[PDB]
Parts: sequence; C-alpha cells; structure tokens
Amino acid sequence: LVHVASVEKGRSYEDFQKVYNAIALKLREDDEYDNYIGYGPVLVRLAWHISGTWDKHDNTGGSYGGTYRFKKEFNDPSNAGLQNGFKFLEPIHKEFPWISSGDLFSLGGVTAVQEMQGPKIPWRCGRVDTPEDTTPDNGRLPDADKDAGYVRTFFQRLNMNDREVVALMGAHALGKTHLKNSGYEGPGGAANNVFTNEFYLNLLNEDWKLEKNDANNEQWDSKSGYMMLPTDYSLIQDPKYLSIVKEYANDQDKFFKDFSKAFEKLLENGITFPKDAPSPFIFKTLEEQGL
Ligand code: HEM
Ligand SMILES: Cc1ccnc(N)c1
Repeated sequence: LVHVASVEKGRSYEDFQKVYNAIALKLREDDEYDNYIGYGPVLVRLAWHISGTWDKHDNTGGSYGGTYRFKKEFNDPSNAGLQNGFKFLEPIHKEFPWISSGDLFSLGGVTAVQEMQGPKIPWRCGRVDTPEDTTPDNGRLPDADKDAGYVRTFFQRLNMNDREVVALMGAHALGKTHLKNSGYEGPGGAANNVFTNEFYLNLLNEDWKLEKNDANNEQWDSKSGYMMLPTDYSLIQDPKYLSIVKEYANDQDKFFKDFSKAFEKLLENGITFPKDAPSPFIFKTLEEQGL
C-alpha cells in the first residue's frame, strides 16, 4: 500500500495560508471553549489521533486518507472528545471545500501550535480522501495506564525513537484531561493554551502523589493541582527518557526544534512525497500578517 501525495488541483501555498488563517481566526473567536482554554489543544490532539493510527508494517491508518470522518473512527473510544475539534473545523471545510480531510485535520494541529506561540511546523499538502473501507479499526491509539516499556514499544509502530517520543509528549502541557472522555481529570500545568516546555519542568519540579481518581484510574497529582498520566510519569522513571526530559526542561528552544520535527514526521507518516512535490510550507501566523 503506497499513498502518494497529490496536491489539490491548482492550489499553492497562498491557498493553504488562507485555510490556516480561517482556522486561526476561529481559534481567536472561540475563546470560551472548555472553560476558557479555547480549541487549540483539542485541535492538536485531533491531528495526532488521525495520524497515530498508522502502522509502519503495512501502511494502514495514518493521516493520508482522512478516515476520521467515518463513524468507525469518529466513535473510537480513544477519540472521545475529538468531535469538538471536528465540529470546529466544519465551517472551515465549508469555506474551503477543495481541501482534503486529512490535509484539514493535520493543518488544524499545525495552526493551533503556531497560534499558541509554539514553533513553526512545516506542513505539506496532498493527503487524499480514501473510502470508508480503508478506515483503521479501533485500538491503535495508546493506553494511558502503562509504563515506559509500553510507550517505547507503542511509538516504534509509528517509527518514533526516544527523543521523538519525549518531544511529542510535551504537548501534554496543553489543554486538560476530562473524566467523561478518558477517565482522567486535570491539567498538566498552568499555561495550558500557550505552547511551552512546562510539561518537563512540572515532571521534574512538582511534588507528585499517586492517587486513584473518581473513575478508579491511577494518576499522579501535584500540590499545585496538576496531573500526569502513568505514561507521562514513565518518562521520569525510565533512565533514557529522564535524560531527555531534563534536556527539554533546561532548554525550551531545543524542545521547540525537536517537537517541530517530530510533529511533522507524525503528520506525514505513511505518505510518499514525489521528489518534485512542493517544498514544505511554513505558514505565517495571523500576527505576522497583521490580521
Ligand atoms: C502515550 C501516548 C499518549 C497517551 C497515552 C495520551 C493520552 C491522553 C489522554 C488520556 C488525554 C485526555 C483526553 C481527554 O480526557 O479529553 C490526552 C489529551 C491530550 N493529548 Fe495525549 N496522549 C499521548 C500522546 C500524545 C501526543 C503524541 C500528543 C501530540 C503531540 C498528544 C496531545 C494531547 C493534547 C494536546 C491533549 C489535550 C486535549 C484537550 O485538552 O482537549 N498526546 N492525551
Ligand atoms: C492535558 C494532559 C494530557 C495528558 N497528560 C497530562 N499530563 C495532561
């Protein structure tokens, strides 16, 4: 199974910048969502979950086909809550019907990171919608109740190595866990709609207490009112992961650089880009455009 990127016919950088801008303007407008967090975090999570179904062994799943639009995937228990992100993107898709679903969902994540003052994330177009029978079965996204060995093995299916895993997990500074979605509750830190290295600082510097929450699941809770999943906490239990956590806690610029690379890789897994495809796009923020 090969998925070759195919640019939406007649479209170029400036067209995709317009889609970026529409997402970014709506992010600005819809500032009350989830008790004033806004939609940035859920859009990042959506971009990751539509990509994280990939299996490197047979090229099933991945962002290419836009299959989250089909009920089997939309209704995956692992995706509970992401319907909010999908609904946010609906008016964007109506305004720009020419964009593919996978391009829209992945671009939502890029837009969110940049508009939350994160690093620039280069982004490539050309994902092509595939039919309902190409939708991956549920169960390919990761469990949260597990240890470092589970995390390492899981992410190897996505061709991610230790540095990429630790960098990607820094997105857990964003947003919050919701008991009704996942059986976990609380934020990872204070600045949960601005992209920073706070996840790593909090892992290292907070006083964490293992507790069983109201859904009967174990999570690590700090005196400051933050939480970590068991899979998050595993990053300071495993010696190799811990070394990288320290690096990113000490150097936000390095975290930004590594996150940008890993997130682009995640969003592009499974896609073959022809050697004459456009170079990756770097979208201007609204601020950079005076909008
Ligand atoms: C071992 C891997 C991971 C596990 C087990 C995991 C698990 C979870 C869980 C249980 C939630 C809470 C969902 C809810 O209750 O609404 C969550 C939220 C989130 N996840 Fe992860 N995650 C993983 C990796 C990632 C990665 C790689 C990214 C992106 C780079 C990511 C981005 C996010 C974001 C931004 C949220 C907040 C969403 C919101 O506020 O609505 N996660 N994750
Ligand atoms: C919001 C969030 C998600 C996952 N892990 C955390 N520590 C925080």
